[PDB]
Amino acid sequence: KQTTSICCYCAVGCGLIVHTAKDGQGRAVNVEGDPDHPINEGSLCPKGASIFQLGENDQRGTQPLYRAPFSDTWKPVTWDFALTEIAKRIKKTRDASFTEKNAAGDLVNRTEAIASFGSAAMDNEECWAYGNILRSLGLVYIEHQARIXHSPTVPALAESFGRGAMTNHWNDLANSDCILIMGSNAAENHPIAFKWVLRAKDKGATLIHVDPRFTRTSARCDVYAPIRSGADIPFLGGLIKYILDNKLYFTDYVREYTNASLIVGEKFSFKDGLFSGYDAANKKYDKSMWAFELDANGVPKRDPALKHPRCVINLLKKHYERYNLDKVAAITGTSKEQLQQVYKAYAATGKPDKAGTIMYAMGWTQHSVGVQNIRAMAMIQLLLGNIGVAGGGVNALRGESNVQGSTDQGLLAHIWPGYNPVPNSKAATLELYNAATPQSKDPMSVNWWQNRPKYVASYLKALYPDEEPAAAYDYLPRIDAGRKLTDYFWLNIFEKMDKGEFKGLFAWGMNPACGGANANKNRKAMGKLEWLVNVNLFENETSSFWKGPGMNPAEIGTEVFFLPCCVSIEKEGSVANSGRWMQWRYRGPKPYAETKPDGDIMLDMFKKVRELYAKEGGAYPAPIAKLNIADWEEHNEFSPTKVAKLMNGYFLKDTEVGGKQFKKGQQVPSFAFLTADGSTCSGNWLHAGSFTDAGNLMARRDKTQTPEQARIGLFPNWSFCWPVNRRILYNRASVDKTGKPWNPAKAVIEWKDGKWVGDVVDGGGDPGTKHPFIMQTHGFGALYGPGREEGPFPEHYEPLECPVSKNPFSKQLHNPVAKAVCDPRYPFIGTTYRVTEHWQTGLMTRRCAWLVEAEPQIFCEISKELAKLRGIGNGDTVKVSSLRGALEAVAIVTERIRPFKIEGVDVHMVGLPWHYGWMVPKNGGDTANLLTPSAGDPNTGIPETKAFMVDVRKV
Amino acid sequence: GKMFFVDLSRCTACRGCQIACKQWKNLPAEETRNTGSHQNPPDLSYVTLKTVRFTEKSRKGPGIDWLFFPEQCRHCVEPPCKGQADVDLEGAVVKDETTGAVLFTELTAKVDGESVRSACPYDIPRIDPVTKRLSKCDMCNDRVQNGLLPACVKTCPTGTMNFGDEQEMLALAEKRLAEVKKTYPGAVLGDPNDVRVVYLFTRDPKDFYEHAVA
Ligand SMILES: Nc1nc2c(c(=O)[nH]1)N[C@H]1C(S)=C(S)[C@@H](COP(=O)(O)OP(=O)(O)OC[C@H]3O[C@@H](n4cnc5c(=O)[nH]c(N)nc54)[C@H](O)[C@@H]3O)O[C@H]1N2
Ligand SMILES: Nc1nc2c(c(=O)[nH]1)N[C@H]1C(S)=C(S)[C@@H](COP(=O)(O)OP(=O)(O)OC[C@H]3O[C@@H](n4cnc5c(=O)[nH]c(N)nc54)[C@H](O)[C@@H]3O)O[C@H]1N2
Ligand code: SF4
Ligand code: SF4
Ligand code: SF4
Ligand code: SF4
Ligand SMILES: [Cl-]
Ligand SMILES: [Cl-]
Ligand SMILES: [Cl-]
Ligand SMILES: [Cl-]
Ligand SMILES: [Cl-]
Ligand SMILES: [S]
Ligand SMILES: [W+6]
Repeated sequence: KQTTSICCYCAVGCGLIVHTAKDGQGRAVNVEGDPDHPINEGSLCPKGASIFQLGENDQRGTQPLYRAPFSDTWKPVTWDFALTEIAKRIKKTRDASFTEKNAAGDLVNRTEAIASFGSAAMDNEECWAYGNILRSLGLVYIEHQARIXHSPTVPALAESFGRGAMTNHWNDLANSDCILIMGSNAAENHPIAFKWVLRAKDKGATLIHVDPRFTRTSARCDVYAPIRSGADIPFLGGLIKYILDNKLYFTDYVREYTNASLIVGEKFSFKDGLFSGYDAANKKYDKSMWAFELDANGVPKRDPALKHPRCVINLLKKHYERYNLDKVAAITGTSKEQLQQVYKAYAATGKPDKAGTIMYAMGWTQHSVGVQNIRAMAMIQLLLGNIGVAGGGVNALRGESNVQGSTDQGLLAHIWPGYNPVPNSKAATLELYNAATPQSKDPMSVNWWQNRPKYVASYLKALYPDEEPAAAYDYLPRIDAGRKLTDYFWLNIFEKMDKGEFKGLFAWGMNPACGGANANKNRKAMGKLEWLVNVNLFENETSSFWKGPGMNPAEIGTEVFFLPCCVSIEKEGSVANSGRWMQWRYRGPKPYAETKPDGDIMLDMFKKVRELYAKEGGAYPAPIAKLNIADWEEHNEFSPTKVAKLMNGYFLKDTEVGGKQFKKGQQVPSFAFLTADGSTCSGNWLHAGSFTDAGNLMARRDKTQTPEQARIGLFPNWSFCWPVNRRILYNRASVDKTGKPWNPAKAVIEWKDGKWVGDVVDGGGDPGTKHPFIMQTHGFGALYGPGREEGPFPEHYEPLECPVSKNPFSKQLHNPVAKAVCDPRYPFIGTTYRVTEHWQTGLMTRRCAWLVEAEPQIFCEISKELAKLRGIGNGDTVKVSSLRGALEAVAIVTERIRPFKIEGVDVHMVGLPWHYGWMVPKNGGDTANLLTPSAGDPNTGIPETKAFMVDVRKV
Repeated sequence: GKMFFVDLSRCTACRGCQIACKQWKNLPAEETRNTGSHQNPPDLSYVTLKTVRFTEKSRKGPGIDWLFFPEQCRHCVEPPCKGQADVDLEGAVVKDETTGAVLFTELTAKVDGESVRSACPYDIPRIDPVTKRLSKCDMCNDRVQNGLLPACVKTCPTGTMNFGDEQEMLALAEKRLAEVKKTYPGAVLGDPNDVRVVYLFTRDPKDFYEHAVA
């Protein structure tokens, strides 16, 4: 029979229909698009369109496999044995490594001897449960995908608007009058997005692609502007100057809804590429030097006439005056002609009745000033009145299907679910933890994070419902206050692993043997583990690192457990897409062979650990024994429905809150009704409202829209988005102080007959009574962003090291708050990127013959100019080499790549796909991460995979 | 009967269509290698009824004209393939009068496959070296009879692929041509009066493929 699902690949979130033999009990026989889904309307890219081949695949794992120390083979074992043995490894390693107090005598209750990677590929209920299992075990080294592509940039949106998320959503692109795609190859990497992009074009939108390469995206845009690697901030700074010089900013929006009018204190300055407060010894700023001038109430002073010399807007004008078209054209390599054309077309959206949107994904924002790149986009959007509006926004495109959700559920070392921070060792009590929230004295500033105590208490009640929150607070592990936060993150986990500091690793739904930069180093590091648990669909380069190229299994002592999980269409649960749409999906076919859903694997593993503790005792058993997993279980299995209900939350006593009376056991209708006093639980405050007494709102397949909703495609009854179904964030900025839309033809909200109609208003209150950015301490869209480590305004610092010696904007060449060799044997700028047909490391898509058929081998894209230099012809076999490794690829010689002129010298770019690996297929090639450095970023602690030095030579 | 209108001015070369054809028919994958192109399979074959052809054309200044051609049987109104097969065996090639589909049956194994391929002005038919059966795009004739879009049409995210009754599709082709011709002055329709798969090309069709038009 017929069931609905949601694609397991990218964060567009396309709907599927799955047909299963034997009335829904047997194998899948067909998987195609859901014609009723509002995002894809039945369309699928080749990845979604081949899900049938992913699931009904005789190369999938069938049962658990064990690799003994020094063995060259797998042994098939039972689940009961594999999970008992893993439980025993976990308990031994935890018992041996558990630290109640750190060296300073502070309570930390952690194990630093186990790390976990993964995963954005798991369901939201699975991600939430997984984090809680790992933290109940005392883990702090908990990371996944989001660190690599999203963490380097999301603080830019939090600084600018108050939240880290994509501001609008996919369907909303169709309302744009100008779409700037920059640091994104959306036609290949978010393909169904082009349904809505091309619909904007149909209605007269200009489509602009700013990219070092001409791609399948570029082919369908009106304007293609080449940019040299790392020259984004110059490009965007020039657009800011253009907007200010030509008076194209939306005055009333800027005056009312941005911090343009705020007065910056006298200690702020910038000279010679350095802001005030620079500590040259420790290479950091004293950001207190960037404070606003506060009034007698502690509130920033304001000059709504925008005349005071220290008004944010006047400081901004002065800052960006250097970014003239000649200097910007010279560093970007974009002709002055093309820059003007792009600036004119984009800046035209400053009109109230026009909207422009910016789409970026990963691009090259990995480096130390990627945050400032995105800051610049946020600032351009605030100057043009494009934040909060239909067809506007900063559309930060999420990568994996559920990376939004995996981040939401705290699978990163610095956060619990719902972006509550992991406590540090000096947060000795729950009261100390809660002491840390900044307050506003501005009656118009909502400053919503003041509610955090309710969310932390309700989280502790979800995990430990029979314990008082202050007591349960002592069950969860803490990081050291004294340590750099990046010490707990992705890159340093690999570094620690290579120094032998981990006994165990969970590679849960990731393939770090191909996905991590400098694969040679990481593959050898994995041999320093005592034990590795890999949970995945297929045997892979990680599960089997011990028989990889140049490895001798007889010399590697690591025990490996491979646990085969089931594909998306074989399980139930939710995934949160890029627009925060939390979409429910159903089981079609039964799990293949003896594969299991992640939730079943982790819950059974944890229950066996709990049994071992009950039988034997061990280190600090309370967090393990008292964890509430009974709320997670139905039919002796993991229950997506029950976990989703707990993540929403329910009342643990009769409660009066928000002027309403609730009964013990009722679902919490929204996070507005959470309490700090133990009356409520909620696994994730962002989920409070997703699963109410009305039922599972994530499972709504209702295209009901009012005329106002339909005109812009909000689809408010199709699934549910956080927060509380606000489809367009910051939507109070889309109206004037009387609540009338700037653009009535594309209204997001409007005040009619005493209520907001359209979207759910982002912040309750009558028109003109509240600042539109309710998550900001001060309530404004931040043009000046004094929380950023590199400064309150973006400034060009060269992210390239090897080909640049001079910065034309200042005497500071590189980021002043951030050891590339630049060996002249590797003269070309290597870069890695995706194609439409493959997924991530290709672990999944290299198993799908139809995708291999289209893109069977690693290739190397080069210009005719580089081919000429090296004697390469199209289709030649080439060796691509770096200081870290070497691989062979097929040459693709194409005019889609052109040389950069950098300081009077042609510098060539070499393009590689990172989708290949030694396991499969035959003659596919190995990972481009053999080539990439692991050196990592001082600021972001984020790897370099978009510009790294290589050679390419004919074989 | 029915017609496809294929607006190549909207194609992102996602190859959803190429994959969706194989998923729906459960066709085998070919052994392929990269020989200096994204294009693969390089050609139609007995097991590949659609492939996306990729052509780069130089343009002065930044970027190229990147031409994408998702090739399939044109379902000719008076099909030459059928004229040739019928000489050997009626029933090898038949016309479905409901949809306009030109359909190859198992009896193609008993006709001169080489001659049938040569008769096709679009060089579409392909022979199985083992069974000698001919294959090509069947218009997803069985989905269409059952009120569904062809697999490659439903999957297309861009509006490139369109399908419907011939009157509706010719009206859309005429209207869309006028609109696209604004941006692409060399835009034309492929043999719109002879075939049921009507391509809008953005320039000389023969730049997309040597057999793009008759
Ligand atoms: N088909 C497919 N889709 C995917 C994935 C996949 O593997 N395959 N992965 C998913 C994931 S996890 C993620 S995070 C996203 C990432 O999605 P994208 O960020 O779109 O991915 P890339 O293709 O790596 O890079 C985008 C573009 O950045 C350009 N670029 C490189 N350097 C610069 C620079 O200095 N400036 C500018 N402006 N552009 C630059 C590259 O030329 C490339 O075209 O994609 C997701 N979608
Ligand atoms: N050089 C270079 N390196 C890169 C990148 C780049 O652009 N260049 N991109 C980076 C980025 S943005 C990312 S996000 C990472 C991705 O790195 P990884 O996440 O390690 O990559 P994959 O493992 O290929 O990602 C898909 C995984 O999800 C698994 N999977 C799918 N469904 C399930 C399920 O239900 N459960 C479980 N347990 N597993 C499941 C698949 O089997 C597969 O292992 O790579 C990073 N690495
Ligand atoms: S990979 Fe992304 S665009 Fe393609 S079908 Fe899946 S969700 Fe849709
Ligand atoms: S395109 Fe060729 S194979 Fe198809 S109907 Fe016409 S003559 Fe026959
Ligand atoms: S109409 Fe059907 S058979 Fe023909 S190319 Fe499309 S999917 Fe394949
Ligand atoms: S699915 Fe549509 S956009 Fe994608 S290659 Fe086929 S015709 Fe072009
Ligand atoms: Cl079956
Ligand atoms: Cl054993
Ligand atoms: Cl329990
Ligand atoms: Cl409906
Ligand atoms: Cl390195
Ligand atoms: S991701
Ligand atoms: W990613």
